[PDB]
Amino acid sequence: EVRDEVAEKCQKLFLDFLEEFQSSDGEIKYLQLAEELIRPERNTLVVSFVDLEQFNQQLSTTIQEEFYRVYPYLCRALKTFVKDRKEIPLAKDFYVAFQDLPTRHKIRELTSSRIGLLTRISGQVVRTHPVHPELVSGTFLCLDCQTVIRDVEQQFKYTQPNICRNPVCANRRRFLLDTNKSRFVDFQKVRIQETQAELPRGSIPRSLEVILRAEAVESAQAGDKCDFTGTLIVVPDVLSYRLVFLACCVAPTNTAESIKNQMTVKEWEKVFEMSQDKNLYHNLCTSLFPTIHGNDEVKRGVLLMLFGGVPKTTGEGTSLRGDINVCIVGDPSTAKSQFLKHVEEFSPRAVYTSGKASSAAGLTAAVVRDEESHEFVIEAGALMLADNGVCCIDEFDKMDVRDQVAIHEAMEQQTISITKAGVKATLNARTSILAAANPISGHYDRSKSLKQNINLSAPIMSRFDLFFILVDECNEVTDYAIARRIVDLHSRIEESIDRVYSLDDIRRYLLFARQFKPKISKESEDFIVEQYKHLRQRDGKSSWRITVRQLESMIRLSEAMARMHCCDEVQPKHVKEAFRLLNKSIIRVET
Amino acid sequence: VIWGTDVNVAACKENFQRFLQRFIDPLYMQRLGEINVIGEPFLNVNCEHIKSFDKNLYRQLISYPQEVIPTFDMAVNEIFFDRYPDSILEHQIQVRPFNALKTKNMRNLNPEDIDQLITISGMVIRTSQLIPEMQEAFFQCQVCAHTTRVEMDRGRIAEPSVCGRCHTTHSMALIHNRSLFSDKQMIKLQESPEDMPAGQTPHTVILFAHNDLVDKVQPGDRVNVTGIYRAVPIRVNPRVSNVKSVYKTHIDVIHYRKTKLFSEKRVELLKELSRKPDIYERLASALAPSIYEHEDIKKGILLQLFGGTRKDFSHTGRGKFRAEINILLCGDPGTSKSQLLQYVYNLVPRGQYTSGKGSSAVGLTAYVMKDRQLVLQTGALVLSDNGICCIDEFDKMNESTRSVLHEVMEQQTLSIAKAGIICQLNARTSVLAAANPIESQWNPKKTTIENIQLPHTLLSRFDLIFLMLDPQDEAYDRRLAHHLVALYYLDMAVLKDYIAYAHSTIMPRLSEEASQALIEAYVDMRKIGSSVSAYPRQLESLIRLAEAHAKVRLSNKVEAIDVEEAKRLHREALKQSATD
Ligand SMILES: Nc1ncnc2c1ncn2[C@@H]1O[C@H](COP(=O)(O)OP(=O)(O)OP(=O)(O)O)[C@@H](O)[C@H]1O
Ligand SMILES: Nc1ncnc2c1ncn2[C@@H]1O[C@H](COP(=O)(O)OP(=O)(O)OP(=O)(O)O)[C@@H](O)[C@H]1O
Ligand SMILES: [Mg+2]
Ligand SMILES: [Mg+2]
Ligand SMILES: [Zn+2]
Ligand SMILES: [Zn+2]
Repeated sequence: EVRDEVAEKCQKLFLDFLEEFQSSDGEIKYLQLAEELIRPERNTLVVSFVDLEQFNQQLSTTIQEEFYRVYPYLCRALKTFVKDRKEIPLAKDFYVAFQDLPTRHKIRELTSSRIGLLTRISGQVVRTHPVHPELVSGTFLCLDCQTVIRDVEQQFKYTQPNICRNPVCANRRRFLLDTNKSRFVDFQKVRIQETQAELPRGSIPRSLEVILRAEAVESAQAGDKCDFTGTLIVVPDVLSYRLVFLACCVAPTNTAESIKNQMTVKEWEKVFEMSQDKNLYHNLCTSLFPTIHGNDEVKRGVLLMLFGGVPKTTGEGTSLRGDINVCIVGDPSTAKSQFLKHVEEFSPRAVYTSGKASSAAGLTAAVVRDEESHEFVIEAGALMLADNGVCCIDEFDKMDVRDQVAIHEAMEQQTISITKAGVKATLNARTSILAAANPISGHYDRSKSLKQNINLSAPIMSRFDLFFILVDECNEVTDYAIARRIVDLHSRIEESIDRVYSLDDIRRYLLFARQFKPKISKESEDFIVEQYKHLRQRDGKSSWRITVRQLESMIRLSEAMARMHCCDEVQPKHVKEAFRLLNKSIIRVET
Repeated sequence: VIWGTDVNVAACKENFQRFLQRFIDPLYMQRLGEINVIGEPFLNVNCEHIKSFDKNLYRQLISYPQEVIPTFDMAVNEIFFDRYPDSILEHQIQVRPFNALKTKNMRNLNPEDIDQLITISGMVIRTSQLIPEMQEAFFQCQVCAHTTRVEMDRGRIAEPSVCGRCHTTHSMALIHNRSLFSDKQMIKLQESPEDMPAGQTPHTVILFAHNDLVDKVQPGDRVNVTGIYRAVPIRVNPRVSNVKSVYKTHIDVIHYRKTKLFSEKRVELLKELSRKPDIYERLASALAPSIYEHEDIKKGILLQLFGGTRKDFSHTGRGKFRAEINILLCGDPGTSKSQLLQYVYNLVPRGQYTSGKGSSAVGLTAYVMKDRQLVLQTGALVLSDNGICCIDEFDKMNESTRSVLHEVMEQQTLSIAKAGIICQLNARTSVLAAANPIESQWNPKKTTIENIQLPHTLLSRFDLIFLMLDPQDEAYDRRLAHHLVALYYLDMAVLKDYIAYAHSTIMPRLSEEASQALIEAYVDMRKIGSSVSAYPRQLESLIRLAEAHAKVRLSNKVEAIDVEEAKRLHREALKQSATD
């Protein structure tokens, strides 16, 4: 029988914000959001933090400070706001989902001081637990006096009633639970970690467990990067405590016009120059690969892989790949790891790893019992971490059979559906893959077919867009030049590189170029058709034959080379160069 | 003065505030301005500065750190309210003194130092998640919802056991989120191993970073920590208030110092003997005197001890470089491989010795284990992150461990998917692997790969492969036996200082002479291979070897003499490993 006047005041002003504040048009937007919220499977009401700050800056600041304290009142005010407005079902739970908070903290910044107060954060999911109903308002009854101890809220643990509702009786130990009357809500535990950008080099990220409820339960998935609004809270555990961030709302982690406007004038001028820059193709490869001699076709193909073609979803709902898959087979040494390392070093979203990696994830999503809870959890592997990114996998020859089939499923589908021990889930992974392998017996037998040269299954061969063969040539000139490049790098400790375009400028151009979706000119369409006629007419003998899969790579490559110049339509120049790369990539059996 | 102390609040404050303003290497005022710019509200201070300025205040500081530090903050804040008198800070400046009394004999620590500041060098082993510890507990009556608070109830919490409004029976239950908490990180740290004379039982301690200075030291980092030694009782049972007569002890950290040499006579001495033309040979012969007739092996490990020059290719986008030298010693049992590893590990600083078998006492891997907190226990390679790990019986290993070895050799880091998160523990170590032949002896006409059955890839990552055997030559047995019987009936310390000085000061760097000599050597090897050919990893070995030889010469610039010796020694391993 005690009322928090701050909470009463916050509830009233928040209810006033619901029922008076309005859009630029002058209509109560939140009435419309509530109007849409009346549907089934709709209980979380979105709210803009900046809007209620404008309505009452004190209300927003007080809510920010005492978010956990005031949040039940917000739901109650939402219930009053929504119940009378329409024929909402009399009692279904309702929640308030916040957003528009500028105070985005790193995981390093979380402290006991930040308990209860609202905050926004961003990180990468690691493992996702199954959904589980959790009691919120426990309904109990002492066995002796049989008075219903109603609505004992449990602080995230089996908190029985302290004492009987009957003052006369003090059984204190035999409160039986009412299953139906106790209020429940579904919670899902998820692990997140610091994103690589915020993460200092060589520093272990601050792993964090979070709780997901209402529409947030399935909002994010395993291995994805997302931004979360909510607050940190202690949780007692076996006076011990541990921290968990309850996120009311979950959002993903971050158009050409918006980028170009947001892009500064100097960045715009440079990118504008870069788009105008002819021969950016070779110039970018040289800048991207300073400590490399020769093998520029590999540098060419990787750059196209960095850009990638436009994905397409058919009217039947069938997704068509936008990115691509490229593999390298090379003799011992020969810079394949160096190629992958440079790609990983330059590119965010580019993750390095090895096929020898003995992790239980196996580079991909995995279902594993919790080390403590013993429940199975969908733990994301590095491939899922590279969603909409790149994976620089090493030892691709030396993969495992389990990873091999799962990877084959992934590249075939662009997604992985994982099911075991009753638990089931699916995850999107549109990730360019850079396979690094060595020939069987170490050295590449050009006289033998590629199937003989590598252990990879034919489906792996089919689903890879390109294959580059590196061989230790006895030609001293290349050997001398490589030594010259290496020794100059070592002697000229820095400054040996020749970056005609800075890596940030390179990355900025790729980002802006990625905003474009080049289309196929009917000229280019017949040109592409004409190219495949030559390839079909060529008919290898090639180490591998020529199916429609080759054409699919060709069009995706042409889209990437259309993306190279940021042109909204494809031209024959892109097609012929794409044909040049792939046709040169076809290594004939040298027997 | 406050009771039991020679401490006056004002006089000590003025003495401290005098030290802040008046000082000779005034830097404290400069970093104050840097703090006023940056806003970092801490002032880390070498306590020896206070000793030099005022030994009594330093003595007063050591005796009463807890009592005296709040005065020091008060003095500094008023100074901040004097210079840049108006400013904005989430909280005013603080002070974290350090480097006061190097009682680094942690294994020799007495209860006389209780509640007195001490600084110690050691390596953190284990850590944990930050513990949110209550400082004020929010409470509220169950019956009538009458809220309330209890603030800092002497560690424990005093249950109200009665409401305030209705004054019913025990109904005021704590409210977790409404309560007030502070961060507290627990850390377990081991005594610095080289500082332990006997080392029969290395000493271990606990640490507590309270509300701040949390997670600033990752596990395995060798740092100098300075904090208040503390002892607390332990209840015989939590239910009962009885306590033990003994007192478990811990440190409340105040400052973390992440981590000249000797007198001038030593730098004179090493520079003197370095001028000797055969110092490279003399050190090799001087090194491992217990061994006989092996010099190429001795020279190779010596270059490994000196190691290649530190290189930073981060600007080039090429990532870290394996500046360290990894030598695999392959030879018959009884050929003194184990003795050499023990000799090198004994001499070398921050080294490690382990066995290729999984039954090694240490284990060459890190993994999580319940304390019952699931905490990461490190590995020998990570333990010798910069030092040298002498691995005996390297041939017999688990393939997963070999996979781990391939990663760290390739990357100088170890990637572990602890729980779900992945951590890349940097290990820029130097590997001294010792392998014995399969079967009793070495069968000729079988390669090292045939004779050891290991991945050609992994051994290719080894820069030097020293093949040593036991010839059927009674003369060598005769001379060796006479050498041993003579042993039956230069000091290492000067050598260790030489290598330490070279690492501390010298940094080899390529000469165009060495550059062209290396290029000629590699293409010559390629032409030899044009007819097991050359590989650019071999060039990486040769340049790294040349850096070590230049480091041996203390030139600070790689010279063609380094290339020639590197080419010679590289060819020796080729000749030793050459087989038809
Ligand atoms: N064609 C080349 N041009 C320039 N440098 C080269 C070339 N080939 C090899 N190198 C150099 O070789 C050095 C060693 O090669 P690296 O360790 O990268 O090989 P790798 O591709 O990982 O080998 P593998 O996987 O077959 O064991 C690299 O530093 C790179 O500088
Ligand atoms: N060339 C040598 N010069 C000096 N001492 C030698 C030589 N060869 C063998 N010895 C001596 O032989 C003994 C070999 O012991 P040790 O355990 O070190 O051998 P090992 O070859 O490393 O053995 P294993 O491979 O079986 O572990 C030691 O006394 C070592 O001093
Ligand atoms: Mg490699
Ligand atoms: Mg031995
Ligand atoms: Zn009762
Ligand atoms: Zn009451």
